[PDB]
Amino acid sequence: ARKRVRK
Amino acid sequence: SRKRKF
Amino acid sequence: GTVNWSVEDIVKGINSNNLESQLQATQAARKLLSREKQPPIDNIIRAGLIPKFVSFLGKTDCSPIQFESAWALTNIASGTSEQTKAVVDGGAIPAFISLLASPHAHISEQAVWALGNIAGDGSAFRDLVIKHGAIDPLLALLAVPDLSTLACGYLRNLTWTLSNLCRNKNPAPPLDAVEQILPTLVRLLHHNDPEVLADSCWAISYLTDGPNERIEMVVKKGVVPQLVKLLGATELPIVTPALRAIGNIVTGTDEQTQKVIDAGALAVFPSLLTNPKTNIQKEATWTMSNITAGRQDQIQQVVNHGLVPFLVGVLSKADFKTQKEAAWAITNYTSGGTVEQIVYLVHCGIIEPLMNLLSAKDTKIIQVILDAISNIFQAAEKLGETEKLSIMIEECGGLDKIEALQRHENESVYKASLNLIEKYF
Repeated sequence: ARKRVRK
Repeated sequence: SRKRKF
Repeated sequence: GTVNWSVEDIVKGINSNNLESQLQATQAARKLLSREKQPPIDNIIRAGLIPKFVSFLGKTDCSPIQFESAWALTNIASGTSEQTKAVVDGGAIPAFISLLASPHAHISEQAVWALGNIAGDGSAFRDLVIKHGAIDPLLALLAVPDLSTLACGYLRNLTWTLSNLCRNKNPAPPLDAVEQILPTLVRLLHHNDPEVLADSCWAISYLTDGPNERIEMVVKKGVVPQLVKLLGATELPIVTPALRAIGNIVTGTDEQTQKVIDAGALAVFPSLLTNPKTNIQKEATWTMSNITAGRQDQIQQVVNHGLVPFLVGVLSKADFKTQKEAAWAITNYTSGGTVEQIVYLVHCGIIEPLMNLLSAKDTKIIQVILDAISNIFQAAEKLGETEKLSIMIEECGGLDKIEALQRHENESVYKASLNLIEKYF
């Protein structure tokens, strides 16, 4: 994964 | 020579 | 509360001259940007909130607004390259780097995450994050006697951000940055957390994908034995990057390939060449093809480990891409191998699947297969058994395939097929 969203 | 990179 | 705010209410709160109202509005924005479905990133950008979030990043006297703005900007930087670019244009990189040293662990973690997203956008933003001086504080965060004293999520985030700093090419990361990062990355490669291990292996795989000098940089740190250990792991998320790194390394010089072989990697390839995951099989066969392109003693190590029957197997039945990698491996084997080794290859049953694959609709595989046939025939000539091999190729229906190939569209293909039919049939 190149970018990850924080949820 | 015969090596193939990714 | 702070859930389901309108972008207009968030704007009104952030535009107030009240740091606490600004904090509540920023928290509402964070919650909007943490939605699982269609986070309104573009609407938040169009409202011009990124500069305000970046300014909030510097409010040391209000750590909650620091954390909330860092979270919002992280989620904005997680989307399209245009959105990450909007985050970078607001001056976020130096603010996040300054935040890395925050006394609050969660804020420093959020800064690490944001920098990871920005760097993962691409090589330009990666090198810009490096130029702003992120590596020194990032590594200082991991300067502990035992990594096990750090929070699991903290360590995973740091490892992933470092991996992104090792990622992408055109250009590859600056050599000095790689030298600065490698020691810590090796320490992480010896950590006992599967996610840390997987991301560290991914980083190593990035660093080994390029010119042989990069491979040497990595190999000099002695990571090959650990890479082989991880290659034997049970978790696919670990085996995949470990196999990628091993393959990359065996793309290099004969001595780097030999370092891979000395670590015992070949003993793992019986499983890898039969792995139920198609990608694992494909990359393992690609690795085997690069190993059979090595020296004759290395081909002999392939033989001794009983791997030729496994190449015969993947050539007989596998995904077509894996079969093409296997054909490449066979051609390299026959090009570099001794006469005895090619005879052994024939004795393991290569001719029938090799011939069956000549009916493929891919020119390149046909070429490769024909070069392999020519090499095996040369060995036969040396042993004076060309007619035996011709009979073996006829009985399995290969002569029909070559005669049909004589009328192929490509020029090299029909040239080679005709040459075989004229020299041996």
